[PDB]
Amino acid sequence: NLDIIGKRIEKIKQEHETSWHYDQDHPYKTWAYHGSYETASSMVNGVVRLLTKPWDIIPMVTQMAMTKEKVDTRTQEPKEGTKKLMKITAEWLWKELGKKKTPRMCTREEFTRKVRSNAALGAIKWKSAREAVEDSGFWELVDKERNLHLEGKCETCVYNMMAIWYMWLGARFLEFEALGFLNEDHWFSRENSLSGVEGEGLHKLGYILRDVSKKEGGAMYADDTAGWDTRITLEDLKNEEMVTNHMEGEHKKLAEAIFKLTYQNKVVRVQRPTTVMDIISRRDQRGSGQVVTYGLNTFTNMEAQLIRQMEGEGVFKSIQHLTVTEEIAVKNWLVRVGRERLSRMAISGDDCVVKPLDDRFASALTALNDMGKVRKDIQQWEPSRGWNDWTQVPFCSHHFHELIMKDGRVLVVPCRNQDELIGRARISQGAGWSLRETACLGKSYAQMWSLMYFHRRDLRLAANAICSAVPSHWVPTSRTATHEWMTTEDMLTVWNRVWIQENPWMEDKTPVESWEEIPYLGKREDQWCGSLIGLTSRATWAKNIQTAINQVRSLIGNEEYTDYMPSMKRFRR
Ligand SMILES: CC(=O)Nc1ccc(Nc2ccccc2)cc1
Ligand SMILES: [Cl-]
Ligand SMILES: [Zn+2]
Ligand SMILES: [Zn+2]
Repeated sequence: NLDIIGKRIEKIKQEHETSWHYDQDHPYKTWAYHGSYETASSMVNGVVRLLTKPWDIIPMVTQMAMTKEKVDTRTQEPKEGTKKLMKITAEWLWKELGKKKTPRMCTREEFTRKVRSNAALGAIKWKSAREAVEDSGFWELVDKERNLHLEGKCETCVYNMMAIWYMWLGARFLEFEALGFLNEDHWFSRENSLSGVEGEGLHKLGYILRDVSKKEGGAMYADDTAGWDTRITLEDLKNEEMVTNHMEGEHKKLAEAIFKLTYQNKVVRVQRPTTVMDIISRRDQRGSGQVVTYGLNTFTNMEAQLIRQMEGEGVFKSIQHLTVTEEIAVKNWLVRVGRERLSRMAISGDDCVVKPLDDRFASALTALNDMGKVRKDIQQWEPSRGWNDWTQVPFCSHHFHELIMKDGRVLVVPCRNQDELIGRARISQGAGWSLRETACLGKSYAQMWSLMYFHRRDLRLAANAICSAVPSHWVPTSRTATHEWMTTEDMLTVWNRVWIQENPWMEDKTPVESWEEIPYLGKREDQWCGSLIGLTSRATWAKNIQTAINQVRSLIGNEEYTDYMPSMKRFRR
């Protein structure tokens, strides 16, 4: 307890001893309270909204721009059989993930390059992050903390809740130095992990699900856990910590301290309107950096789903206790079929798709519920609803269509309801956006639509309009998946590289010569997925699109523009 968190608590108190009140009205039940002390809406993208006028009267789009009691829950201890299944499975999984990879420290050099390239390091004397890393003063702060971690102690690694937990850059760097290798060296790639998809773009994911569908077995299951991060047990944190068993020297001690001090024993500051800063502490739940959180969520989800598969296949009879011969059976299953079973899955952090050996999986719920990974929007003991067609499975907020080109070649394309796509592109995060920076964010969305959602009539038209309205040489940006659309290269050349040249599922490498060779969904399928084709509002928009393009060009001013509309049949004279 305070033997590990006390110093951080003392430092904060001393910096506010002029306001330190132990409020007895404090709401926290499951978070430990220590004391208090005296102490960001969405903006509309005008370039995208002016070029999507028909959506101005669709509430599912317009209401997206307008505007915890789950974290203060507790997770019961799993049973002895459950804790044994998890320990055996976790030990085996870190060894498999580590067969072709070497754990290693990430460096000041690597960390500084990431900060000077703008990435959500989730950080809070110095203005921007770029100021700290260019100041030898900061690194002495990092050194002090670092030598403290080697000492087995922590002073400044404190979470700030807003459910994203920001930390100071120094604490982030240290986290990155010890555990960044998981992401930087692609431990959760489909190559290294078999069930992972780390570094797979949206253009990959449908082909991966179609490959899982080719396996013999039951339905495809895609059960979402309710508030996954709140359901991470101290047992899960212990099993994740076993990656340090694969490390040596300094690195091992440094990683052991991140897990011990900042993951298994957290200090958090939360804003309460009642304005008193509450310094609360808890040992369980996930609160790490987003990138580390993604890799460890993928790890613990892969472990949980292999255990659900073992339950369905009858590898163990009861979670209450594993017999000695059940342990050797579990071990032997992993060694014998573990890799083949990992391949029957697609796992992206807390999101999974599983094609088990058969449908006994649907009612194999005792380990899943006892690990605390309770399914969303279904009764605790009701059997899972499976999907019979890989094209109807949800994954990473998408579904996937099989689309046949006029020349016979097969595209597997990502898709989601079109209101969600338009509504997101109409939103910008942050202050001080110039008109040029707003235009370049609109161009980023347009180019993403050309590459990923070209098969949606409305998005190919709106993408071409936005690209026509923004000066041709202005570079797409985003302050906030492999992002092939972030480029000033011709989008037809990028489309060819992504969908033909580099696509391992396309045997014929004949390049496409024009956008007219690139197909759409069926007209009726496009409407099912939210297209406005067939409405009067949409027909007037499409017919008059040059007038909308010219409105935005007039606002931006005398610049160099390209007309992309004649790349579409209906504007080709
Ligand atoms: C390029 C292209 O195919 N555009 C297109 C196709 C059909 C409609 N209209 C419509 C749709 C579905 C059902 C009844 C009418 C409008 C535009
Ligand atoms: Cl189905
Ligand atoms: Zn620390
Ligand atoms: Zn669709």
